[PDB]
Amino acid sequence: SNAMEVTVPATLNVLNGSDARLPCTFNSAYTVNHKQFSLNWTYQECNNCSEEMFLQFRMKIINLKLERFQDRVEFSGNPSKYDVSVMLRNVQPEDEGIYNCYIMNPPDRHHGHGKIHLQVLMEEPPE
Repeated sequence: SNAMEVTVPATLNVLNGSDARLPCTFNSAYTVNHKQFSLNWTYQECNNCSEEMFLQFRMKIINLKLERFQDRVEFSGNPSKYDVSVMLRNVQPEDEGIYNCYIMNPPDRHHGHGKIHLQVLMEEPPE
């Protein structure tokens, strides 16, 4: 198979104003070589909207500071532990959307792609 095993929640429901960890882990037979490992996290508002990069790994983590997230994105994983999760602090309704994580771990031939649909819930729903 060409697809790397990548584990993410297909739907992730978080409370408005909370800190949301977007979990993403992967499997590979090979040690993660920081000189070759690559990661690309993107965000898409809608299916017919562009896909905007917000974090990459090229030798080290690069936070692109995508303006719609202010300074609320942080890396929340450790590539050497096969974990490429991200954290979105202080979630706002506009953070709802599709988050994609693309992974390559040379010399593994398998290519990774996880997709999370993030939904933002009321902080105080009727109860």
